[PDB]
Amino acid sequence: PRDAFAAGMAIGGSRVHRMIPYDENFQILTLPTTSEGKAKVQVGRGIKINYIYYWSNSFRDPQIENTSV
DNA sequence: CGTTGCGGCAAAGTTATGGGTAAAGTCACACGTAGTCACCATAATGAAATAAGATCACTACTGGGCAGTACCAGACTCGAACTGATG
Repeated sequence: PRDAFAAGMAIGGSRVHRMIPYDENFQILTLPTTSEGKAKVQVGRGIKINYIYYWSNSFRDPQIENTSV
């Protein structure tokens, strides 16, 4: 398979326009989502994903508490 | 004969209902709930008092007997004297 891949890339070139920088933005571009797609912002704890409470200071806003995000 | 509308048949499509399973929520652990007057009938004495009872003192009324007196004899006892038998 490696020799065939090398020969095929030699015939077909590199096609640098398809190059993608493996940065953090791409990482966020390839993340999944839970089944519900939202979560409830508990006071002081955060949002529950797979029994783990993820926290961000943006949750401190009064109108975002207990709201579906 | 061909076309067109109508109706039976049986999957197929849509709601509903009672099950199972992971996963987002939910909430108490944070020293604490028991606690306190108000209430009027019943026992239960202890005191207050009884209503009758008990006794003193006085006033008046009415039975009623004892120490002493007195007579009229009958009857036994005996001074004093008479009188007869006797050793």
